Amino acid sequence: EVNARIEPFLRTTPRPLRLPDGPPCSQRSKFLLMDALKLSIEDPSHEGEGIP
Amino acid sequence: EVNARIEPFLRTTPRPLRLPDGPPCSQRSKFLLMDALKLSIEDPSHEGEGIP
Repeated sequence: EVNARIEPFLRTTPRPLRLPDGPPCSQRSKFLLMDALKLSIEDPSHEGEGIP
Repeated sequence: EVNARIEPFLRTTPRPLRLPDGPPCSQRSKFLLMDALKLSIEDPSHEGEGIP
């Protein structure tokens, strides 16, 4: 009964992964991604590390 | 001898003004004019009264 019997892996044996049920998942990123919006200035003459 | 006799003004009577002699005159303007030089920045995004 102590053995390593080999179930053969056929094109039929693997099922799709079961994803959990529940309320829909929430955004948990630090900052916004696709929703993010930016106020932009063109700063030409001053190049290099400034003051944020 | 008390009269207002009229010396007539002819094309011949007026001489060129005599300009004084001496060492050459010096610049006495507050700031430089044609000799002046400027360090320039393009400041687009910030319009209106800033800090000099």
